[PDB]
Amino acid sequence: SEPTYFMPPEWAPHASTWLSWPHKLESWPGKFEPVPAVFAELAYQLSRSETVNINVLDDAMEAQARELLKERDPEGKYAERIVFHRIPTNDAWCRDHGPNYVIRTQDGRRDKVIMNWEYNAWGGKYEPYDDDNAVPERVAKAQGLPMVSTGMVLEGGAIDVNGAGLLLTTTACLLNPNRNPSLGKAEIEAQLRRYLGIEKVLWLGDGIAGDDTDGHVDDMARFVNENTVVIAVEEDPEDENYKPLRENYELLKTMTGLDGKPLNIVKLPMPEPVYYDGERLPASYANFYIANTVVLVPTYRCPRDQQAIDILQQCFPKREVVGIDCSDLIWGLGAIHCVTHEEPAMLEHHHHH
Ligand SMILES: [Cl-]
Ligand code: NA
Repeated sequence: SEPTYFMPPEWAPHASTWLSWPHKLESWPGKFEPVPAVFAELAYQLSRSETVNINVLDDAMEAQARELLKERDPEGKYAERIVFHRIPTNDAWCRDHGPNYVIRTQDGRRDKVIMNWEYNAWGGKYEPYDDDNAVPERVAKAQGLPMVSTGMVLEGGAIDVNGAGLLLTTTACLLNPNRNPSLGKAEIEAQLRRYLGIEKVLWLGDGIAGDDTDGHVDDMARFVNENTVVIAVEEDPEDENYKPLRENYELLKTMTGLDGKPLNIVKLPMPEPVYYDGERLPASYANFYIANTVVLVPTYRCPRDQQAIDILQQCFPKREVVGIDCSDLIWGLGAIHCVTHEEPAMLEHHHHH
């Protein structure tokens, strides 16, 4: 009758990782030049682990990307793994406008589909965003996958799942009137249950400073395994993020899984304050990306970088935790997790796996 869906956790096996090559000068006003190189570094690291699908506007852009990638991979050892797609984009925030892959189950059959949510540039802060909003459909077309549309605004960076029924989010973002004016909390949860197949929504509070997404959870807390959440915690009582992070840490310490058992909470440091043009930037180690063989963590040229990497290495002992300097990328108000979106690999023979 009615199908059910399943959203694999970020640590589940990937078929690939998607990226939207940067080109919007307005995203990094006055300092765009360093950005392309960061994406090349990211694409290179990802190509060591799995296929990398990159959205570009035209052949000229693809050439520019290939040149920068050649500096990272002079011999093209992993060149075959980087596949370009002529898919228009307005911004590079693939995490938020990108393909939200889910596994659909209906009448005993399972298939991979793209769950298309609406995108409105974090509450209408940027424009235009029609191409970003169309990315999921063009990806589905390119891969020949079915697409289901929800009609509700939702960014991938605003949610985080444990792959077993739990979904972590923030009231600051999902309940902000600038996203879904006509919807209330009950309706929003109903849609998350319906289209993502989750069972329990865990609502955290406010996000971090300098954040233009109105509190994305992916700049603060993330599931690392079925019952463990890593959360950034500021130790400087005078820092603006001290209070918000403290409230959410204490809240997490009272949250439980479906079994009613307390979730394991791992503390992560916050980067030392990052500024540009006299403005606080939303730098956070929680904005890391889990790939098949590596975990890519944004770093901000400070002694806390190695601390965050070591903690994440403990959380993912089977992977190589690698840092990528995001000192310039963060001027775009997002980092590694924000510019990526995994494509989970669905095994066709369910009885075998
Ligand atoms: Cl691991
Ligand atoms: Na969309």
